[PDB]
Amino acid sequence: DLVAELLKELSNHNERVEERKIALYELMKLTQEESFSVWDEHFKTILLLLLETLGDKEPTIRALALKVLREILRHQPARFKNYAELTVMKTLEAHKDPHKEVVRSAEEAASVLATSISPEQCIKVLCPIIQTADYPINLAAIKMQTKVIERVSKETLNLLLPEIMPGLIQGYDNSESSVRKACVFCLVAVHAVIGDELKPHLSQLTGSKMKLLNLYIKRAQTGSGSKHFEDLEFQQLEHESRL
Ligand SMILES: [Cl-]
Repeated sequence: DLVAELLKELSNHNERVEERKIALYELMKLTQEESFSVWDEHFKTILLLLLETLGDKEPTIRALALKVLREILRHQPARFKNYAELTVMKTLEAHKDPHKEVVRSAEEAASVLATSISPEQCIKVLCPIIQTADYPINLAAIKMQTKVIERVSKETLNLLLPEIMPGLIQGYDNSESSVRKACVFCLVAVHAVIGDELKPHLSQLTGSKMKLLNLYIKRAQTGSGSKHFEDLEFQQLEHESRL
């Protein structure tokens, strides 16, 4: 009874904004209660309605829907086995929102998604996204790829390199420093797994880009403020690498 009521309320279009936020928070509540029988009967219906709600014109509804999505990912990760590409694609797409709150909520959902999704399957969908998507969806995809690369074996990673590498080499040439930095950090993660077997894949990198990558590899080996500091430091170090 309750679930049908919540779904009907959330099916309302362009009206009843506060009542729909209550319905989303009731879904969040059921998720925090576990409500295992609700998911046994209604997982598909709830997930698909939630993903539609990502397209709502109200930013506070989009952000809240992403918070609910994150909770369902945390509590019911196994059921996403059959919705992997859909959930990755919708979550990445939300990163291009004009409203910072929606982007932040998409980032938080993406962080959780990266730890549950089958890693090889995730890497495979991210590769063409990284090569084709607009900024900052490409950025989000590279950051997700880094997290899933951290979850595969050397043997698996070596098999996936021919698909992974072109996007990282391309992204290292992007005009956005955030994308270049994300690519450097992804390459550091790849190197952490396969070591100097990365070498032949890097032949297209210029001297300055190799120097900068080497600097960050050495840092990883030797050891809000920290993040912002790191982002600016990357720009200064990159500047120095090109002189
Ligand atoms: Cl399950």
